[PDB]
Amino acid sequence: EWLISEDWALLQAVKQLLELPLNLTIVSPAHTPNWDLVSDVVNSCSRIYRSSKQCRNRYENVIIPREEGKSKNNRPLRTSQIYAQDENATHTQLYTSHFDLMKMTAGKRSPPIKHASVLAEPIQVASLRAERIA
Amino acid sequence: MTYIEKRFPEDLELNAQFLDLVNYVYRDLTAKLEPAFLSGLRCAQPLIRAKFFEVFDNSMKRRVYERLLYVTCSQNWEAMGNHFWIKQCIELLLAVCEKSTPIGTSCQGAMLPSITNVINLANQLHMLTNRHDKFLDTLREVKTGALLSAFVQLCHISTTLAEKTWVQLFPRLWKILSDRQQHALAGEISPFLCSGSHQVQRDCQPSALNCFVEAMSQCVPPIPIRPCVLKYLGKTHNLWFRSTLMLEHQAFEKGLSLQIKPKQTTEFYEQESITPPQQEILDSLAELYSLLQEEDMWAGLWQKRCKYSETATAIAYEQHGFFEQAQESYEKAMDKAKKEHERSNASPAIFPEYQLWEDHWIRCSKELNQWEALTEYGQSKGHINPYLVLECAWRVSNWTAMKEALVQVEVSCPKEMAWKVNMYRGYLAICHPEEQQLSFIERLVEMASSLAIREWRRLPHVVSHVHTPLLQAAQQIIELQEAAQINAGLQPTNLGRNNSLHDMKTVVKTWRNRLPIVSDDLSHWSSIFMWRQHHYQGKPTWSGMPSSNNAMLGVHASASAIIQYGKIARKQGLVNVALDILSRIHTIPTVPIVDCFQKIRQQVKCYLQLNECMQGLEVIESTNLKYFTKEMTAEFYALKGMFLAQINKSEEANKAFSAAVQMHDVLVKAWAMWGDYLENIFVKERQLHLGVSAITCYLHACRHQNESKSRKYLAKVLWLLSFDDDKNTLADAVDKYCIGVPPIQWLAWIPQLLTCLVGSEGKLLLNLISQVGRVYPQAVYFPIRTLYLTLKIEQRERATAPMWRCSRIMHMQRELHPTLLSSLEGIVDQMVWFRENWHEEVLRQLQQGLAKCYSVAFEKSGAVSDAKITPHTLNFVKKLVSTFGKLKGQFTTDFDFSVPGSMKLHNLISKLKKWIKILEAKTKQLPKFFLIEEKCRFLSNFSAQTAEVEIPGEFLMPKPTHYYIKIARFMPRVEIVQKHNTAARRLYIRGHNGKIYPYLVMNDACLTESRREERVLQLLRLLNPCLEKRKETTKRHLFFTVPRVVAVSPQMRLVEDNPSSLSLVEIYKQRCAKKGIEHDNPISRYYDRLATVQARGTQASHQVLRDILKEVQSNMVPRSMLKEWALHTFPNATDYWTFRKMFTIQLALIGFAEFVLHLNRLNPEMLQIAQDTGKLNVAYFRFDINDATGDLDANRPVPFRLTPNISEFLTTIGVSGPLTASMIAVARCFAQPNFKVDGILKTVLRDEIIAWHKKTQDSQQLVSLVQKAVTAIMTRLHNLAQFEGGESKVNTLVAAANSLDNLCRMDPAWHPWL
Amino acid sequence: LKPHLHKIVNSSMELAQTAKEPYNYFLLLRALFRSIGGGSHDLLYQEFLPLLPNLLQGLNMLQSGLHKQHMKDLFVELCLTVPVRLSSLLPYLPMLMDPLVSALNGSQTLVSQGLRTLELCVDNLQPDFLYDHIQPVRAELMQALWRTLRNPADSISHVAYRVLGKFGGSNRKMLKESQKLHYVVTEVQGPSITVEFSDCKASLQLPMEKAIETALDCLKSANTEPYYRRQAWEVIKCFLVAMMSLEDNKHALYQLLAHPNFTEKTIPNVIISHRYKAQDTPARKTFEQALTGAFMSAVIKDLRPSALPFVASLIRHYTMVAVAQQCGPFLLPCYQVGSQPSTAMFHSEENGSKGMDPLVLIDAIAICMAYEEKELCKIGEVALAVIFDVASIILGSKERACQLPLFSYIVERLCAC
Repeated sequence: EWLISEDWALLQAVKQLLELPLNLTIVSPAHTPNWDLVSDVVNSCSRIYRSSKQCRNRYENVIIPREEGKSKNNRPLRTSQIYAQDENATHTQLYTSHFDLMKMTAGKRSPPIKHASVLAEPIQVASLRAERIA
Repeated sequence: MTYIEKRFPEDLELNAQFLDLVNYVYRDLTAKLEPAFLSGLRCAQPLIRAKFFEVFDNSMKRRVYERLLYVTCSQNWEAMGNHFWIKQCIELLLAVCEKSTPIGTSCQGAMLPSITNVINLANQLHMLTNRHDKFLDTLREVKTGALLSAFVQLCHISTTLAEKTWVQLFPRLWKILSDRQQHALAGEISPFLCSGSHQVQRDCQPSALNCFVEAMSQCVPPIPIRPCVLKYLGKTHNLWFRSTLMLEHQAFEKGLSLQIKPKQTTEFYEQESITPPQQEILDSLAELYSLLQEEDMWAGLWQKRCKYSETATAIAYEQHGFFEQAQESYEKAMDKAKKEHERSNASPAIFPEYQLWEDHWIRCSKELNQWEALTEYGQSKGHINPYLVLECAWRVSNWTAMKEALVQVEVSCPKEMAWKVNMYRGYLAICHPEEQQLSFIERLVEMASSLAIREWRRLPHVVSHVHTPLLQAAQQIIELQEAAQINAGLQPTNLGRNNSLHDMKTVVKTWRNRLPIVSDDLSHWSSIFMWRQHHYQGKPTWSGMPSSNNAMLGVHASASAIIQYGKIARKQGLVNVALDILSRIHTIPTVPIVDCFQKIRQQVKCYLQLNECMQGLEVIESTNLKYFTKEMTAEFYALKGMFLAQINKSEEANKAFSAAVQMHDVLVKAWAMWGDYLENIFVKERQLHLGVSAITCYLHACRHQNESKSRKYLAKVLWLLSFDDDKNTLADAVDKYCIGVPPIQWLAWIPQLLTCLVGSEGKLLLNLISQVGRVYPQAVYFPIRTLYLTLKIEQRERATAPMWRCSRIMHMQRELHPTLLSSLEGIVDQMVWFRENWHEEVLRQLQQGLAKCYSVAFEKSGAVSDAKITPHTLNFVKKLVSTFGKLKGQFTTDFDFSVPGSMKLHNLISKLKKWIKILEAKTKQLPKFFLIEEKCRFLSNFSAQTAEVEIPGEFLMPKPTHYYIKIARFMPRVEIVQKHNTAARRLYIRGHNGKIYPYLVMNDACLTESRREERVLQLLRLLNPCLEKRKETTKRHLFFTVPRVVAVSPQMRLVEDNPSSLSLVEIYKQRCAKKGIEHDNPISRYYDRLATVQARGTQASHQVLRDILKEVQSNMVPRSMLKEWALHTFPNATDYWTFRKMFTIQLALIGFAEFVLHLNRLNPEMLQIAQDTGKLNVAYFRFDINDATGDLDANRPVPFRLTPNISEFLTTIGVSGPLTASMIAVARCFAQPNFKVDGILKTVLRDEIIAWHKKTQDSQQLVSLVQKAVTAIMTRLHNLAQFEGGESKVNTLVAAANSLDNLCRMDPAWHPWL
Repeated sequence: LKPHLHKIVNSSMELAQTAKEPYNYFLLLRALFRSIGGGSHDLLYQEFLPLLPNLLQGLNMLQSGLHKQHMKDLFVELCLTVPVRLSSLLPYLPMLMDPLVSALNGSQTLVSQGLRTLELCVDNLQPDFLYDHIQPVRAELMQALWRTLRNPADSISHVAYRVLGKFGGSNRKMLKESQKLHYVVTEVQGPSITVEFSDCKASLQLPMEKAIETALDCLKSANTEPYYRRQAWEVIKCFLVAMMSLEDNKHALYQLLAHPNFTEKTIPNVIISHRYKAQDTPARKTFEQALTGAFMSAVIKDLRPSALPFVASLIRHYTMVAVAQQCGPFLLPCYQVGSQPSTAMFHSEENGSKGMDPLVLIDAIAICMAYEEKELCKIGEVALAVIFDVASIILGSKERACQLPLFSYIVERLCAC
């Protein structure tokens, strides 16, 4: 269900925040990779968050094959071209569908939708004040 | 190597030998034991640490840049866990310093001079000389290596020393490096921060990364940092407020402003990019605000960047309630966006503005009790959201979706939200779809609590809204466990058992009282009440067959839950949802009659609070076909009477009240509404014999209710009093029917009681003051002292019936409590010793004169430079020399003033200025310290044995609580302090509870002036309570923070105080003394340049006024003084942020009070800010009323003070977020027709205007004039409380306040530049 | 035990007010409270009842003082655990709140006891009534509760959270007071030491205000490792030798100390008082802290062997400079024949007292005298004796040494304690 938006977001995050080779070759010891940072940045725009476990999983299982170019995916264009091409479709369609659905929900169900003593008469108004004491 | 430590850490020797071996090996790849080597560098035993560091220090070069690189790229700090490696960082860095140099410092100012130095400034002795030489030599050869070697040890043992040393050292090291290499290091710092090697330090409160970021923040060339990584750091390493401050600084310096987006994005061409830079910094900062629950700051940010107009209106609605409107505004926003997207591009820029509408539509929808709709949406046909279903489905009857909706949530593992899922498991465990044994719930609740505490440990140090969720959860966690116990009591073995029957009663009684507060959103209240309702529904099922009342107990519990939930719904204004919730009660077949009565009462209140008059009639008259319970028959009679009153019905409402009082007489609200109706009649066509009815009704109402919900009726009484004629029949009714109304109520109305007593025929009223004084001596004494002495002063300077009455009370209550009165007089008479020396006596009057004459100079601004001193100011100048006219001052002042006070105004002002300067400079030599023991006796000997006396001012506000604190001992010391217009002395009291309570003894002239300030303070004090009855006001913690002042004597009075409190002018004074000028230069430039422009035959013009403001702000009054002071005085980020937010919150109320109530203008010195807490209190506002007439108008250029030097400290977002929201919320609160805010003004202002009438010349004229004056308040309130297309006028006038076209033409004394 | 219970209570309370070791009376009071309670009683509680209004009030007053730490802990412990059942204690409920709040800020035992009592009363006190009686101190009670959750002892934090939950919405209801913020009042920094490198021949200046504060804390502490005590004293010694000038020779000292006007000329009657001191500026505050630490080092064993020979000569130098400033051929104007207790005497931001004034030594002596551990008095008296000895030696007669202004400050400062 994950879309190109998240893929490109996390790819660029790993590329440009950790300043690390795409193959995760640690050039210098101090700069180990951090996947919770990438998880946060990618969740910053995803419709639903996903654990850093899933972020690294997506990286390893898709992006690494996707980026290499020698994969047997008919020489893929890599996520950069797809992200550049699909500015509209996903962004517009997901949100428009959500808006239409919740408009229908707003329409749904319905557009929201004697006695011990009585009748002294008004002489009682003043006299009663004191008379009732006993 | 890695097995020896983890399961055998308790050793101290075996580890020692093992680490010795590890240390040896590194002297001879096998160099792969770095974890053990690093653990060795953090060993406790000093010798092992030194041995490790010895080799560690030879694995480098003897340079600073190399070692700074090593700690950032060539070393991995993940090896050590909760350690704080900055200690080793400091060691390594300092290791390169020289060691053979003799010690030295640059602090020549703190050096101790040599003995022979005195020459340069221009035989036992011999043995002493040589004995000194042989000590001086051995102290001469010491070398800094000693200090450096020892400093690091203290760093080791103490974390705080280490972190502060790092913060103070890293910036200094940065300057050592040349730019050629500073940039190289800075390039790789950012990689260092993001590295996952620091993940282990997440839960360490003083994280070694927190210290590092804090330290780098000070590097003199600002080190760059990605705007997105900062959000993550704030999230994890507890850098919340520092991260937000850094992002704000970048936003207001990099973008120079918000991406204000004046027009549509298709034409807003200045967008930085399709995913604009300088816009990620906006979104990350907005997300930080949203996390911190700083909803007002967040809204202030979104109302300044949004593209669509509709979103701004929805935010404004939602931020103040009206959820039904916010939902529809969001819906229309989405519709409008959709109709464009259907034929338009995505424009990724407005991603966040898109998801915002979805999130807030969810938020509004749930708080409206649309739970079923939310569940259906969450389980959408596609694009499903599971968390929403998990949150909502259990409130509704469904018990399957959440069962399903957990499995995918658990794998998602949203850490920092983990306690919620563990807690939620319990809900199914109890209300299982089929059943559960519920024995393991204890582990669930304990794990949830532990994880919640763990999360708490990572929030900022000072509690704020950010902590609200956890404190809110605690209750529902413990209620989960409580319901688990009851259900365990419902097992068939225990079901129906008396032991369980006891437990269920105990738990239901406990629940029926432990409730949230009105500041908790209706969603949270729904959570609690539905969770309870589930189990309440459980009991009737088993007891549904013995005349078992257990089923009746469950019925009562459920009905009460429903009714209370609907009641709170109504309290928040959502009458419709309240109507639905209450109407749900019909589904129950059997309900106690009292519950039906409560149901109809709530429904009829709903009808009243929105009209549906005929429904209100039917809902009442449809009941009691044969018999409802007897008591509430009055209740529906009173409700019908007030309905008939809302509509034009007159006499049937009177019959309704007569019936309502017919049986039991104790229904307070019936009396209240009958009195309201009678008063409405009596305001016109007096028919005064009818009038007694209103007073009788209000007094009856206050007889039963006590200590609160009564003050309004007392105000009505004291207002109706003024209508009484010579045949004072209203006084007769008061005497005949005020019997038994407790004296505790009257305390709030002491000053009004006295001022009415001093009037004609007050003798009849004197009974009540006698009654109160008999019961509350200390309360009425000091006011009586002051008033009696005021009459004595006036009638003497110009034995009388008012003084006769005052004495008749004082010497009457002397019979009682002689000891207490004697002690009070002893204190007061002793206090006279606090009089000031001649210097202060002169300076107070000089300050008063300077203010008085600058007022005129502004009044003559734009006119002759040769303006002349007014007769009043000249009379004051004459009095100066008369009272004072030591040799040099006595000589000089008497020729520089008095009659010479005539002639050119602007030369007298300069002479006054230099005289002020010289005298104030001479005051420096005065002692700053003196004791009680000397020059005064009786105070020192004071102790609780003599007599019990409350802390001065405890009686300023009645309270049913005892709450009273006695004096225990006056401290042996009192301090002389500077102040705005005096140098009043300070003394420290110690209460019986052991706390200190500093106090200021201030002496002032012009008593009639001074007695209005406490009147306005009384009004503020009496208004504060209403701020606690509304959600919108409680949410933001709004209060007026009036200090405590008591009128000891007409000439002087006591006032509470706290050290560290200072006024803006004081900060200006500090930063001005920091430079080679004095504080009066701004006004000097203003007036001199205006005069020079004038001298060319040119009248004052708007443009030159703006020019002078701009230039004086540019050169001598830069706008950053306030922010820079706040920066250097709060170098800790959390303190800075909380101080700033409290500052803004208080300033909002200050401005609102100044405007709505037509108060005096707020000068700089008039405002006092508490450095310790950031609270604000004013230097005694007073109603602004014209001398010529009491029309009560205040039409100054700017409605309230918002000087630029304040605005820049608050920044643009603050001035448009919290301030506007707070002002609108307050205005909405007071506008309530429920609160009789009428009387609380129609009494205070009736008192006030008499002060004007007395200073310049007592019938229905006064009534009419106060009636007029109050309508000014009413108009200036209503005309900023209503909601419309322009959501509030506040938008207009807050913009007016900061506009240059309204500040530059303000009185320069008012310091519009500061 | 029924009879003369009143005696053992009241007489013990009265007598404890005056004795060189009041500890034992409160100890046995604790023992009595423990024994008499815990259901070992039917009539003992009835006998105890009338003692409550006096005993409880007395303990509430007692715990509010400034007693030594263990004494305060004992007071708060005594005030809680009073042998009374939960009910019938209501009338006196308000007067144990402050002890309860003090407990939550004490040691782990006190915190646990306080939380125990708070929960105990919360469970059965009809929250409306309990809140009515908790209103007076809520502002501080809630701060203490919120602070406990940070306690590392999870056994404390869990109970604290359960308590916070047991309150309804009251656990967060608006506090009438905000939390106290920290702030810096001085716009100037503390002293610094030179450290230099060969790298670009630059030099570095670093501060030690906090460093010396921590060293002083370590010396004050009752359980610091002796190695760290030695390190702290080394830091203090190096700082003190850094903050003085070592310029003059033998002759320059001899030719001045032997000058006339040191024995023959009169001594002006220049009063000096701390009532004209402006403020403890950082340069003076840190200096006083360092000197107090040095005194705490001479008294403490295993540092005494090296501290005393140093502190004695420090006094012998401070007195020499102080007198040379206010006597002899070249006195300063602030000690001129006609002068008042001016602020010029003491180091101030605007009026640097010609460097650092030696008078700080007297403030250090006064502070060490007033410290909790009276053992410091034995070194304070030594210091005073040395000062008098040196002054008399150089001035030629003890009577002359008594007239020197410094002693006018000495008497006032010491009496101020």
